[PDB]
Amino acid sequence: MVKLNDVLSYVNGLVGKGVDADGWYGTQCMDLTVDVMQRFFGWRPYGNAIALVDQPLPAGFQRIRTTSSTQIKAGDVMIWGLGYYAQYGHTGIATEDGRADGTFVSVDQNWINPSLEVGSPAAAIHHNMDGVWGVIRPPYEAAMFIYYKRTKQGSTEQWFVIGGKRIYLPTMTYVNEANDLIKRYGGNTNVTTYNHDNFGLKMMEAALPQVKV
Amino acid sequence: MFIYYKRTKQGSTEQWFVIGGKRIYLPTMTYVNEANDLIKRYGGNTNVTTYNHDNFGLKMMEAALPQVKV
Amino acid sequence: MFIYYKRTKQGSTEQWFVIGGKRIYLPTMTYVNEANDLIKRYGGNTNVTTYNHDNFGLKMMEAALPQVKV
Amino acid sequence: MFIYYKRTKQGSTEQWFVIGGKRIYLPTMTYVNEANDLIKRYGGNTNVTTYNHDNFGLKMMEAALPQVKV
Ligand SMILES: [Ca+2]
Repeated sequence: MVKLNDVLSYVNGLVGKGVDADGWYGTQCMDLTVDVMQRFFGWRPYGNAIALVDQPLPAGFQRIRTTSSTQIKAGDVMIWGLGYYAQYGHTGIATEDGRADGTFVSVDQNWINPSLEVGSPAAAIHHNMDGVWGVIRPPYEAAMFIYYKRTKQGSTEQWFVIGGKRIYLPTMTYVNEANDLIKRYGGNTNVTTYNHDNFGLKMMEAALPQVKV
Repeated sequence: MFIYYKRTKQGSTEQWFVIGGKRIYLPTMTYVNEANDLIKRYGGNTNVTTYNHDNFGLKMMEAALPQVKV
Repeated sequence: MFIYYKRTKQGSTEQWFVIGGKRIYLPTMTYVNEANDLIKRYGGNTNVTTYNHDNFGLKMMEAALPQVKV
Repeated sequence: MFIYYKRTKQGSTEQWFVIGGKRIYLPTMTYVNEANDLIKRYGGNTNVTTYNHDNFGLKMMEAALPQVKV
């Protein structure tokens, strides 16, 4: 399973460069988080940064509202969602545990010299807790697949592909059991969200009949 | 390809064989042996898990993988 | 899951996607991009081979893998 | 994706190709060679085993994998 040092090496290596994960508006803040999460965990977070507050998370991930910097651990995905940040959010990756004086260090894009059009390169930033909502804590070492669908009406459904079929997962216990199947039988642990009008999703939905549980 | 065990409502333990997107109940140890040889030949999964009849993982496999009779 | 190309009777080269024991014709760039992304996500096979429309390997694939639209 | 041989009740040997959850009788060597080429391209299993017609492993495959023609 994923080693924290691998993530931190990679993240610290990006400092001074930028990654564009989506092909819009150059190197925005979410681009970094999405790049790292996709390469290391096979998870593509959905939406703007602020959508990290409440979108579903893959197996093993935890989300914590943080009152204090001392709750921040190295390799946490930081979420800003309060105040100015309530509209779009901000994100970046914690490269160190949070400090006792109310500060922390994260590598973020589009923080220094921000740009709506082209974003800005990754930088290592000594932050305070102003606007911080919390963290997503990925499952690091020592401390058949599912996909998500964003519906026309603005909900996120989880779906399970198995035996050439697709199953809508109605509850989190269904989710947990499908993840257990994945684990046992060597399914794929990738998690991506598709908008209801995405052609990838349309092909999947046409090829894999729905069955009910 | 894999085998699993099902605890039925009536408390018997059944062996089932998943192959080709289908489920086959294995009625005798000769069938079970032949299923395991198939697993070995064709790179199937050797995990054996026991599922209670009300387990939602079981329910999702039964819904998605039609039964065929040998 | 994989993509293959088919050189048709009328001389065009078509992209086709195999997923779920089915095949999907990928008529435009937009389809092709999305299919390639599925391959990367879900550990599809990245062999790309071109088949002439009368190739028997192709014929077997077409008999075994029904076509589904959109 | 794999090939197996079947020795029939009347004593001839048939080559069969498993693909897409289906099975295809391979009527000539050209079909055989193209099936082998599919296996190599798409990381199919290269096990080649002969089954007598009465074998229970073969009967399970034959029940789970419908035949398609070519
Ligand atoms: Ca971008």
